[PDB]
Amino acid sequence: MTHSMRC
Amino acid sequence: MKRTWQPNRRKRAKTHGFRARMRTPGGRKVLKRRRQKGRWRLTPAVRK
Amino acid sequence: AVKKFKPYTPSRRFMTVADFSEITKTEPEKSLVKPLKKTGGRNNQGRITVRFRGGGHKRLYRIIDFKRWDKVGIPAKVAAIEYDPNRSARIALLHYVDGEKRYIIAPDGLQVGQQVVAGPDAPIQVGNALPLRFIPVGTVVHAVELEPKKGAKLARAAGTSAQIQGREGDYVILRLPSGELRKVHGECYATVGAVGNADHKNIVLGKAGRSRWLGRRPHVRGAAMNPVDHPHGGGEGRAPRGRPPASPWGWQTKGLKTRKRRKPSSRFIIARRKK
RNA sequence: CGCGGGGUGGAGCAGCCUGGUAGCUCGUCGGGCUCAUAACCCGAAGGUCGUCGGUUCAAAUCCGGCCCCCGCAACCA
RNA sequence: CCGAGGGUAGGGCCCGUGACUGGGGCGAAGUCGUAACAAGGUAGCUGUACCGGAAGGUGCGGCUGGAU
RNA sequence: CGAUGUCGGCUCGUCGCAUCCUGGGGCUGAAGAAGGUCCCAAGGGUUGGGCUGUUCGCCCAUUAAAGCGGCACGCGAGCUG
RNA sequence: GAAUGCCGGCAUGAGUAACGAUAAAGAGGGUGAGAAUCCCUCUCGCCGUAAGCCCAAGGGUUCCUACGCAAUGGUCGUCAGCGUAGGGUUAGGCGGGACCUAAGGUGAAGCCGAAAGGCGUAGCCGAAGGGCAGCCGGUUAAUAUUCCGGCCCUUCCCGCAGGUGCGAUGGGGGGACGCUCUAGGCUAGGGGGACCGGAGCCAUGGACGAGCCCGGCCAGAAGCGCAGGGUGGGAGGUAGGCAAAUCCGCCUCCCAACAAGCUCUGCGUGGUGGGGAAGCCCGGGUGACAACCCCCCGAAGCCAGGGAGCCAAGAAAAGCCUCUAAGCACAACCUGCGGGAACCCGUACCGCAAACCGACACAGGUGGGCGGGUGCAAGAGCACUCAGGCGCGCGGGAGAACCCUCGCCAAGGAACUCUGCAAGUUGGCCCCGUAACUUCGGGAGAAGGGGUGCUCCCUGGGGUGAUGAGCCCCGGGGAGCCGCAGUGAACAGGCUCUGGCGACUGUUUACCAAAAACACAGCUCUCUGCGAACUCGUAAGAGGAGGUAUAGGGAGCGACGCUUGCCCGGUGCCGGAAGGUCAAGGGGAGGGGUGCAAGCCCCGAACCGAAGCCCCGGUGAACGGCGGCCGUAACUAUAACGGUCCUAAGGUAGCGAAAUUCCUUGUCGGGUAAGUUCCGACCUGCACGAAAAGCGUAACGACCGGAGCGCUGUCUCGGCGAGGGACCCGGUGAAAUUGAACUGGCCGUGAAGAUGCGGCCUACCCGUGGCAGGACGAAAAGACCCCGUGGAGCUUUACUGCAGCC
RNA sequence: GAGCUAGCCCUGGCCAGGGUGAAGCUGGGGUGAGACCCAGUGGAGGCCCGAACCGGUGGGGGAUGCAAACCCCUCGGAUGA
RNA sequence: UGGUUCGUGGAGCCAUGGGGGAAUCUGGGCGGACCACCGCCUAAGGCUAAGUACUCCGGGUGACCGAUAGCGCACCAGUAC
Ligand SMILES: [K+]
Ligand SMILES: [Mg+2]
Ligand SMILES: [Mg+2]
Ligand SMILES: [Mg+2]
Ligand SMILES: [Mg+2]
Ligand SMILES: [Mg+2]
Ligand SMILES: [Mg+2]
Ligand SMILES: [Mg+2]
Ligand SMILES: [Mg+2]
Ligand SMILES: [Mg+2]
Ligand SMILES: [Mg+2]
Ligand SMILES: [Mg+2]
Ligand SMILES: [Mg+2]
Ligand SMILES: [Mg+2]
Ligand SMILES: [Mg+2]
Ligand SMILES: [Mg+2]
Ligand SMILES: [Mg+2]
Ligand SMILES: [Mg+2]
Ligand SMILES: [Mg+2]
Ligand SMILES: [Mg+2]
Ligand SMILES: [Mg+2]
Ligand SMILES: [Mg+2]
Ligand SMILES: [Mg+2]
Ligand SMILES: [Mg+2]
Ligand SMILES: [Mg+2]
Ligand SMILES: [Mg+2]
Ligand SMILES: [Mg+2]
Ligand SMILES: [Mg+2]
Ligand SMILES: [Mg+2]
Ligand SMILES: [Mg+2]
Ligand SMILES: [Mg+2]
Ligand SMILES: [Mg+2]
Ligand SMILES: [Mg+2]
Ligand SMILES: [Mg+2]
Ligand SMILES: [Mg+2]
Ligand SMILES: [Mg+2]
Ligand SMILES: [Mg+2]
Ligand SMILES: [Mg+2]
Ligand SMILES: [Mg+2]
Ligand SMILES: [Mg+2]
Ligand SMILES: [Mg+2]
Ligand SMILES: [Mg+2]
Ligand SMILES: [Mg+2]
Ligand SMILES: [Mg+2]
Ligand SMILES: [Mg+2]
Ligand SMILES: [Mg+2]
Ligand SMILES: [Mg+2]
Ligand SMILES: [Mg+2]
Ligand SMILES: [Mg+2]
Ligand SMILES: [Mg+2]
Ligand SMILES: [Mg+2]
Ligand SMILES: [Mg+2]
Ligand SMILES: [Mg+2]
Ligand SMILES: [Mg+2]
Ligand SMILES: [Mg+2]
Ligand SMILES: [Mg+2]
Ligand SMILES: [Mg+2]
Ligand SMILES: [Mg+2]
Ligand SMILES: [Mg+2]
Ligand SMILES: [Mg+2]
Ligand SMILES: [Mg+2]
Ligand SMILES: [Mg+2]
Ligand SMILES: [Mg+2]
Ligand SMILES: [Mg+2]
Ligand SMILES: [Mg+2]
Ligand SMILES: [Mg+2]
Ligand SMILES: [Mg+2]
Ligand SMILES: [Mg+2]
Ligand SMILES: [Mg+2]
Ligand SMILES: [Mg+2]
Ligand SMILES: [Mg+2]
Ligand SMILES: [Mg+2]
Ligand SMILES: [Mg+2]
Ligand SMILES: [Mg+2]
Ligand SMILES: [Mg+2]
Ligand SMILES: [Mg+2]
Ligand SMILES: [Mg+2]
Ligand SMILES: [Mg+2]
Ligand SMILES: [Mg+2]
Ligand SMILES: [Mg+2]
Ligand SMILES: [Mg+2]
Ligand SMILES: [Mg+2]
Ligand SMILES: [Mg+2]
Ligand SMILES: [Mg+2]
Ligand SMILES: [Mg+2]
Ligand SMILES: [Mg+2]
Ligand SMILES: [Mg+2]
Ligand SMILES: [Mg+2]
Ligand SMILES: [Mg+2]
Ligand SMILES: [Mg+2]
Ligand SMILES: [Mg+2]
Ligand SMILES: [Mg+2]
Ligand SMILES: [Mg+2]
Ligand SMILES: [Mg+2]
Ligand SMILES: [Mg+2]
Ligand SMILES: [Mg+2]
Ligand SMILES: [Mg+2]
Ligand SMILES: [Mg+2]
Ligand SMILES: [Mg+2]
Ligand SMILES: [Mg+2]
Ligand SMILES: [Mg+2]
Ligand SMILES: [Mg+2]
Ligand SMILES: [Mg+2]
Ligand SMILES: [Mg+2]
Ligand SMILES: [Mg+2]
Ligand SMILES: [Mg+2]
Ligand SMILES: [Mg+2]
Ligand SMILES: [Mg+2]
Ligand SMILES: [Mg+2]
Ligand SMILES: [Mg+2]
Ligand SMILES: [Mg+2]
Ligand SMILES: [Mg+2]
Ligand SMILES: [Mg+2]
Ligand SMILES: [Mg+2]
Ligand SMILES: [Mg+2]
Ligand SMILES: [Mg+2]
Ligand SMILES: [Mg+2]
Ligand SMILES: [Mg+2]
Ligand SMILES: [Mg+2]
Ligand SMILES: [Mg+2]
Ligand SMILES: [Mg+2]
Ligand SMILES: [Mg+2]
Ligand SMILES: [Mg+2]
Ligand SMILES: [Mg+2]
Ligand SMILES: [Mg+2]
Ligand SMILES: [Mg+2]
Ligand SMILES: [Mg+2]
Ligand SMILES: [Mg+2]
Ligand SMILES: [Mg+2]
Ligand SMILES: [Mg+2]
Ligand SMILES: [Mg+2]
Ligand SMILES: [Mg+2]
Ligand SMILES: [Mg+2]
Ligand SMILES: [Mg+2]
Ligand SMILES: [Mg+2]
Ligand SMILES: [Mg+2]
Ligand SMILES: [Mg+2]
Ligand SMILES: [Mg+2]
Ligand SMILES: [Mg+2]
Ligand SMILES: [Mg+2]
Ligand SMILES: [Mg+2]
Ligand SMILES: [Mg+2]
Ligand SMILES: [Mg+2]
Ligand SMILES: [Mg+2]
Ligand SMILES: [Mg+2]
Ligand SMILES: [Mg+2]
Ligand SMILES: [Mg+2]
Ligand SMILES: [Mg+2]
Ligand SMILES: [Mg+2]
Ligand SMILES: [Mg+2]
Ligand SMILES: [Mg+2]
Ligand SMILES: [Mg+2]
Ligand SMILES: [Mg+2]
Ligand SMILES: [Mg+2]
Ligand SMILES: [Mg+2]
Ligand SMILES: [Mg+2]
Ligand SMILES: [Mg+2]
Ligand SMILES: [Mg+2]
Ligand SMILES: [Mg+2]
Ligand SMILES: [Mg+2]
Ligand SMILES: [Mg+2]
Ligand SMILES: [Mg+2]
Ligand SMILES: [Mg+2]
Ligand SMILES: [Mg+2]
Ligand SMILES: [Mg+2]
Ligand SMILES: [Mg+2]
Ligand SMILES: [Mg+2]
Ligand SMILES: [Mg+2]
Ligand SMILES: [Mg+2]
Ligand SMILES: [Mg+2]
Ligand SMILES: [Mg+2]
Ligand SMILES: [Mg+2]
Ligand SMILES: [Mg+2]
Ligand SMILES: [Mg+2]
Ligand SMILES: [Mg+2]
Ligand SMILES: [Mg+2]
Ligand SMILES: [Mg+2]
Ligand SMILES: [Mg+2]
Ligand SMILES: [Mg+2]
Ligand SMILES: [Mg+2]
Ligand SMILES: [Mg+2]
Ligand SMILES: [Mg+2]
Ligand SMILES: [Mg+2]
Ligand SMILES: [Mg+2]
Ligand SMILES: [Mg+2]
Ligand SMILES: [Mg+2]
Ligand SMILES: [Mg+2]
Ligand SMILES: [Mg+2]
Ligand SMILES: [Mg+2]
Ligand SMILES: [Mg+2]
Ligand SMILES: [Mg+2]
Ligand SMILES: [Mg+2]
Ligand SMILES: [Mg+2]
Ligand SMILES: [Mg+2]
Ligand SMILES: [Mg+2]
Ligand SMILES: [Mg+2]
Ligand SMILES: [Mg+2]
Ligand SMILES: [Mg+2]
Ligand SMILES: [Mg+2]
Ligand SMILES: [Mg+2]
Ligand SMILES: [Mg+2]
Ligand SMILES: [Mg+2]
Ligand SMILES: [Mg+2]
Ligand SMILES: [Mg+2]
Ligand SMILES: [Mg+2]
Ligand SMILES: [Mg+2]
Ligand SMILES: [Mg+2]
Ligand SMILES: [Mg+2]
Ligand SMILES: [Mg+2]
Ligand SMILES: [Mg+2]
Ligand SMILES: [Mg+2]
Ligand SMILES: [Mg+2]
Ligand SMILES: [Mg+2]
Ligand SMILES: [Mg+2]
Ligand SMILES: [Mg+2]
Ligand SMILES: [Mg+2]
Ligand SMILES: [Mg+2]
Ligand SMILES: [Mg+2]
Ligand SMILES: [Mg+2]
Ligand SMILES: [Mg+2]
Ligand SMILES: [Mg+2]
Ligand SMILES: [Mg+2]
Ligand SMILES: [Mg+2]
Ligand SMILES: [Mg+2]
Ligand SMILES: [Mg+2]
Ligand SMILES: [Mg+2]
Ligand SMILES: [Mg+2]
Ligand SMILES: [Mg+2]
Ligand SMILES: [Mg+2]
Ligand SMILES: [Mg+2]
Ligand SMILES: [Mg+2]
Ligand SMILES: [Mg+2]
Ligand SMILES: [Mg+2]
Ligand SMILES: [Mg+2]
Ligand SMILES: [Mg+2]
Ligand SMILES: [Mg+2]
Ligand SMILES: [Mg+2]
Ligand SMILES: [Mg+2]
Ligand SMILES: [Mg+2]
Ligand SMILES: [Mg+2]
Ligand SMILES: [Mg+2]
Ligand SMILES: [Mg+2]
Ligand SMILES: [Mg+2]
Ligand SMILES: [Mg+2]
Ligand SMILES: [Mg+2]
Ligand SMILES: [Mg+2]
Ligand SMILES: [Mg+2]
Ligand SMILES: [Mg+2]
Ligand SMILES: [Mg+2]
Ligand SMILES: [Mg+2]
Ligand SMILES: [Mg+2]
Ligand SMILES: [Mg+2]
Ligand SMILES: [Mg+2]
Ligand SMILES: [Mg+2]
Ligand SMILES: [Mg+2]
Ligand SMILES: [Mg+2]
Ligand SMILES: [Mg+2]
Ligand SMILES: [Mg+2]
Ligand SMILES: [Mg+2]
Ligand SMILES: [Mg+2]
Ligand SMILES: [Mg+2]
């Protein structure tokens, strides 16, 4: 599961 | 699915066997170490 | 006379095959074949040392007579011309009046039923082997030994030849298939005529699978790789070379000369190759 | 008030660095050649150097402010 | 059953029209050069080919409808 | 920063009023009809589509009207991606 | 007392989720302390190219039987792959070894390496490849090609007889080979029979019948028959097959040659030996003296080392046959016959799975053979069924929301949405018919349409047989009948127009990317004369290649079409016996230390002195790069034209708001009621452009864009219905999380978002089914960001080394 | 450690059925001879449709799973690299 | 080049991969570049107890542990897994 990206 | 362990008696004996170990400087050190540690089995069991 | 096909598949549109017209015997001489051990380009370490090799059709090696000074003076009849998968040339089966049989590379124009002979006194006819000194200047020749008694080394591929340009001392001057001008010792044997099957170079493989049949695995460009792999590897998007074009091992590959400088054979090479 | 370069006869460019000197090509003006125009030949005129202020005995030139004209940058989110 | 015709679908020919585009004709006094007519100042013309703001230039071969 | 998931949409609402409509008004350069402007008023209502991820906006067809803002740019242990 | 500390114990969540494919169960009888769950019987359902049967791996007693049920079994348990005990695996012919060799491994000779060790021809090892002698039936609770029975066969030893120049690890032959297609004749297997054998049956309206139902074979030596495979015979010469050779090879001659002859298989027959159903009665008995026969279909199997065609050109060695050498010809070998001899290991059971690989009795993974019948054009597809095997090791009710999988839907028909995502539609076969474009193959199943069942009658060809009948395979014509509907169920394309990209079939990030990426034929440059270049290795030795410039390495580009312009000043590479610089070394002008001196010792200029660098040239499908300002035409505008500065040279053709355009939804045109997307144009191209190729291109694509038709529950806009869950009762019973808790709302306050502080409001105690706003809810010591004189991968004209090369 | 995975080497095995109909061959036409055209025969192909087998396109489910990558529907290849 | 305290240092000594290459006591090496003087020692063959190190094994002894300690193991442990 791709981690959430706060980028 | 296809897992990694796919047993094969001939493969086992020719790869980890007593005679494979003895043929080689590192393999003899394996035997030397497992004797010093007191292993009941110096080499993997395979029925042949 | 390379053969074409009608475009009934996308690959048959371009494929061409050799016409096999000169061939007169479709199975080899059992006593003259032996197994050709395929390598896949791997050396005695098991390491790939020539990339992209393997997986081609199984072949039997045909023993070829590259000496012919072996049987001086003994004539032979040309029994057949056969396909050989181990080389581009066709090959000729010889029946010596001895009863001995042998294969040679089939020169252009050689005819089934004619005779051939080797030696210092042989006539100057297509298919005959003489020492180089006894062959007249101007003669087109193939299967040339490069040193006496060491075996034919030069001009062996389909269609090739050398031409005798002149003499000097114990040596004759040859123009090799590459155009190089070279001194070859006069006692070196050579065979009169050019190698045959000269249409070989016009075959169009036509499809990727054909290269696979020949044992040629796909070749991948350095520019398609990563910096771990290759000087041309990496870059965002496509990328030019960005440095002098190089091999996988980093040496330059556009012009950089590679013949060893102090090689003894330089005293015997008159003029480097042409075109 | 992110960064850089530029402004000097009519046009396009030197001179600045290294203070005291304004230069080159074309254009323009007078004359000549030709029936005549152009080309060509012989002469000449025209720039106080974007502006202000300072330094200096002296500023196109060195330093600062302003005006204008280009060019570059603006990423991680 | 055939059957005017209606419907569905796919073709053929012709006309009109279309952002834009190609060249053509014509138009008293526009800009550039001067290719041709004199050996027109490199004889011209010519089929082809390549090139050039433009007429044109050059290569190859051909013609005299070229002069001296 | 030993983690407060970050745009838009969908769903579901709820609130403020600087009010888009409907209701009540004063002034008008309000004849009538229709407007303009300001005051009171938040009870209810405030459409369907083309384009774009879009918020917004432009356009089509309507409408009494096609309001503007807050709720972690409301709402991912509710969905979407 | 804290370290997301360590080890152990025990809580919470909670009687909660779950109990592992939605193939499915019901009853009667029995056993037992106890039974939905074990046994038996009837009924029902599921698989049936398997979910049945047989091998090989792997597993290792799980096999069979008696006794058991604490634990294991997701419930239960009397049952079990579980516990205890006893029993069980039988070979000259099956498989492997006392036979052969393959890759590869090992390795006398030999080569190399500080040591360890690395190589290496022969030879040896190495098999699911070669070679080699057993078929059918019976028997056990459990093994059987193994025991037994019947009929066959192999090697070794010895002997007798006959024959022969006998004799080998040496010579030779043979063994011995691909892919696709395929002939004849057979077998396996299957269908039908009004014929043969059989316990019986007549029901509920009819049938005592050419009725129904069941079965109608298997193995076999010599001999014979059919069909195939393999093979020329004789003589003369002979210098080749590393000795010899009567063999083999070559040459010559004569004969035999779509033959024959000899030889070897397959199939049939065959003395004989077996088997033998339904049904009924109790695995057995009976049937039964069972019958065992005709017709058809027919292999991918057999004859086989068969035939043809093609290019990519298709193992070895032994067995075997032949030749001869030492030798020996009292021997020896060949043939026949007789007697004797014949060892070791495996054999149980599971084996697409509860016994193997996945921690589990796990919806996953696991190679080879058999795999029946009917219909559907065919088939291993699909539906139903045989043999055989199962109902998936928790159940009983209920008939809420909600979820999953499924069915239908009025009117509308993409209005849904990023997107027709999803789901409809279409759907097989036969006939009719079919566009642009095109590389002439194709595009094409283009599109679009018609037919499709059953009955009677006439009739065509092919196979079998006989040339007939019967059987069998493809049809053709006419007349009818029925329904809403005839590929009536199941399996089975939605279509079109138009752009971008990539020519194409292929390949890829095992497990978030399948693509426009990689590869690809093809094009070009460049290196390489062979002990090649290049690659791996300290080396020896290998690969390259048993190849040789039409070949091999490296690099870019990427079918094909039309093309690929200008710059060589910088970097690269290539060429250049001059010159400049240049290390060790040579040289030794000239000094110095010390010694009484002979001397010993040290420093040292000119000059000679490689590669490299400088220098001079060449070179672009080498790295790369391809301009600015100002002015000018008789309307305006715009500039073909001119001026000047600069450059190594100033972007040619083609293309262009683009997979590239910032301003931008550029502007105009098309399509739409309306179009930031799309398509066609324009060109002030922020920032295309010619092998990091430019512009096109038929065909191709689970790629990405835009449109239309068809059709729809996508939507207006939801409704109903099915089953598996959810819910209730009986059985078994987790989890992350958790400082403790007696845990409300508002308005404030507080480290700035309060159940916990203030003030006020509200509120009896405790659950069950639900929803997710909050507990800055769980999970993971933020993967973004910074910081650390932290780490790692990668680059280069950063530094400094090293290999390698000069 | 290559019993997973990647490549190569050796030796074996597997790919139902249907469709399209290249070359060649034969014959006919054609010509001075030809090229060539027509028909029949033929059975080619990184050809077509589709099981096994090999894949993993789109969606849904699953997410303390049946499963540390599975299931359903759909979809690619299927004589070949 | 290594060794030594000696990292090129005035760098000797001891060892030696490369080149060159003697002499037999009036021969040769050393005393930290080198020279003289003065001294020390006899290279290019080999052997040699004891005093020294260790603890698999045996014993003796602890202001050593006392079953989460002490060895990983007090127990059928280098076992189960
Ligand atoms: K970042
Ligand atoms: Mg795998
Ligand atoms: Mg698999
Ligand atoms: Mg395996
Ligand atoms: Mg094995
Ligand atoms: Mg095995
Ligand atoms: Mg193995
Ligand atoms: Mg090994
Ligand atoms: Mg071994
Ligand atoms: Mg050792
Ligand atoms: Mg033991
Ligand atoms: Mg071991
Ligand atoms: Mg072709
Ligand atoms: Mg063609
Ligand atoms: Mg040929
Ligand atoms: Mg051989
Ligand atoms: Mg080797
Ligand atoms: Mg290579
Ligand atoms: Mg290779
Ligand atoms: Mg070759
Ligand atoms: Mg050949
Ligand atoms: Mg020579
Ligand atoms: Mg080629
Ligand atoms: Mg090949
Ligand atoms: Mg290639
Ligand atoms: Mg490539
Ligand atoms: Mg790359
Ligand atoms: Mg890459
Ligand atoms: Mg690597
Ligand atoms: Mg690199
Ligand atoms: Mg690069
Ligand atoms: Mg790249
Ligand atoms: Mg780029
Ligand atoms: Mg890349
Ligand atoms: Mg690019
Ligand atoms: Mg490039
Ligand atoms: Mg570059
Ligand atoms: Mg380079
Ligand atoms: Mg030589
Ligand atoms: Mg050369
Ligand atoms: Mg400031
Ligand atoms: Mg200056
Ligand atoms: Mg000055
Ligand atoms: Mg001036
Ligand atoms: Mg001045
Ligand atoms: Mg930046
Ligand atoms: Mg009508
Ligand atoms: Mg002219
Ligand atoms: Mg003129
Ligand atoms: Mg002129
Ligand atoms: Mg002229
Ligand atoms: Mg010119
Ligand atoms: Mg934070
Ligand atoms: Mg935490
Ligand atoms: Mg957290
Ligand atoms: Mg919606
Ligand atoms: Mg209101
Ligand atoms: Mg919008
Ligand atoms: Mg916003
Ligand atoms: Mg907007
Ligand atoms: Mg109104
Ligand atoms: Mg708002
Ligand atoms: Mg905000
Ligand atoms: Mg914001
Ligand atoms: Mg939100
Ligand atoms: Mg979410
Ligand atoms: Mg959201
Ligand atoms: Mg949340
Ligand atoms: Mg929530
Ligand atoms: Mg939350
Ligand atoms: Mg504390
Ligand atoms: Mg914890
Ligand atoms: Mg800790
Ligand atoms: Mg702990
Ligand atoms: Mg305990
Ligand atoms: Mg614990
Ligand atoms: Mg506990
Ligand atoms: Mg408690
Ligand atoms: Mg509890
Ligand atoms: Mg709960
Ligand atoms: Mg659960
Ligand atoms: Mg569960
Ligand atoms: Mg299922
Ligand atoms: Mg029951
Ligand atoms: Mg029970
Ligand atoms: Mg019970
Ligand atoms: Mg039972
Ligand atoms: Mg019953
Ligand atoms: Mg096991
Ligand atoms: Mg029990
Ligand atoms: Mg007990
Ligand atoms: Mg249990
Ligand atoms: Mg279980
Ligand atoms: Mg009991
Ligand atoms: Mg048993
Ligand atoms: Mg037996
Ligand atoms: Mg024996
Ligand atoms: Mg070694
Ligand atoms: Mg072995
Ligand atoms: Mg074998
Ligand atoms: Mg056997
Ligand atoms: Mg038998
Ligand atoms: Mg039997
Ligand atoms: Mg052969
Ligand atoms: Mg062979
Ligand atoms: Mg074989
Ligand atoms: Mg082939
Ligand atoms: Mg039979
Ligand atoms: Mg049948
Ligand atoms: Mg002879
Ligand atoms: Mg001779
Ligand atoms: Mg046979
Ligand atoms: Mg019986
Ligand atoms: Mg009886
Ligand atoms: Mg088969
Ligand atoms: Mg066969
Ligand atoms: Mg061999
Ligand atoms: Mg005798
Ligand atoms: Mg005999
Ligand atoms: Mg024995
Ligand atoms: Mg045994
Ligand atoms: Mg057995
Ligand atoms: Mg399976
Ligand atoms: Mg199987
Ligand atoms: Mg089982
Ligand atoms: Mg595991
Ligand atoms: Mg189970
Ligand atoms: Mg399973
Ligand atoms: Mg049957
Ligand atoms: Mg069918
Ligand atoms: Mg069940
Ligand atoms: Mg099942
Ligand atoms: Mg209920
Ligand atoms: Mg289901
Ligand atoms: Mg249903
Ligand atoms: Mg209905
Ligand atoms: Mg409806
Ligand atoms: Mg519609
Ligand atoms: Mg409609
Ligand atoms: Mg999408
Ligand atoms: Mg259908
Ligand atoms: Mg069309
Ligand atoms: Mg057409
Ligand atoms: Mg079209
Ligand atoms: Mg087209
Ligand atoms: Mg066509
Ligand atoms: Mg009909
Ligand atoms: Mg009917
Ligand atoms: Mg289809
Ligand atoms: Mg592609
Ligand atoms: Mg691609
Ligand atoms: Mg392309
Ligand atoms: Mg293309
Ligand atoms: Mg394919
Ligand atoms: Mg992936
Ligand atoms: Mg990945
Ligand atoms: Mg992974
Ligand atoms: Mg993983
Ligand atoms: Mg995926
Ligand atoms: Mg991708
Ligand atoms: Mg794909
Ligand atoms: Mg890729
Ligand atoms: Mg391609
Ligand atoms: Mg070494
Ligand atoms: Mg090789
Ligand atoms: Mg070789
Ligand atoms: Mg190309
Ligand atoms: Mg490519
Ligand atoms: Mg391509
Ligand atoms: Mg074209
Ligand atoms: Mg250059
Ligand atoms: Mg140059
Ligand atoms: Mg250059
Ligand atoms: Mg030099
Ligand atoms: Mg550059
Ligand atoms: Mg440059
Ligand atoms: Mg140009
Ligand atoms: Mg051009
Ligand atoms: Mg544009
Ligand atoms: Mg536009
Ligand atoms: Mg474009
Ligand atoms: Mg651009
Ligand atoms: Mg734009
Ligand atoms: Mg934009
Ligand atoms: Mg617009
Ligand atoms: Mg429009
Ligand atoms: Mg524009
Ligand atoms: Mg195209
Ligand atoms: Mg196309
Ligand atoms: Mg594709
Ligand atoms: Mg695709
Ligand atoms: Mg559409
Ligand atoms: Mg719905
Ligand atoms: Mg229900
Ligand atoms: Mg109750
Ligand atoms: Mg309970
Ligand atoms: Mg339990
Ligand atoms: Mg408390
Ligand atoms: Mg409390
Ligand atoms: Mg509470
Ligand atoms: Mg409360
Ligand atoms: Mg504060
Ligand atoms: Mg605050
Ligand atoms: Mg508060
Ligand atoms: Mg409270
Ligand atoms: Mg408190
Ligand atoms: Mg309190
Ligand atoms: Mg307080
Ligand atoms: Mg309080
Ligand atoms: Mg309070
Ligand atoms: Mg309250
Ligand atoms: Mg509750
Ligand atoms: Mg409850
Ligand atoms: Mg609840
Ligand atoms: Mg909540
Ligand atoms: Mg919350
Ligand atoms: Mg928190
Ligand atoms: Mg929260
Ligand atoms: Mg996580
Ligand atoms: Mg940490
Ligand atoms: Mg942190
Ligand atoms: Mg972290
Ligand atoms: Mg930061
Ligand atoms: Mg630092
Ligand atoms: Mg620091
Ligand atoms: Mg650091
Ligand atoms: Mg690092
Ligand atoms: Mg090199
Ligand atoms: Mg493997
Ligand atoms: Mg293996
Ligand atoms: Mg296939
Ligand atoms: Mg045909
Ligand atoms: Mg033909
Ligand atoms: Mg033929
Ligand atoms: Mg295909
Ligand atoms: Mg098809
Ligand atoms: Mg779907
Ligand atoms: Mg998962
Ligand atoms: Mg699945
Ligand atoms: Mg499916
Ligand atoms: Mg197929
Ligand atoms: Mg297919
Ligand atoms: Mg094939
Ligand atoms: Mg030292
Ligand atoms: Mg020293
Ligand atoms: Mg030395
Ligand atoms: Mg002395
Ligand atoms: Mg002396
Ligand atoms: Mg000494
Ligand atoms: Mg001393
Ligand atoms: Mg001394
Ligand atoms: Mg001494
Ligand atoms: Mg002593
Ligand atoms: Mg004590
Ligand atoms: Mg104590
Ligand atoms: Mg204890
Ligand atoms: Mg303790
Ligand atoms: Mg101990
Ligand atoms: Mg312990
Ligand atoms: Mg312990
Ligand atoms: Mg134990």
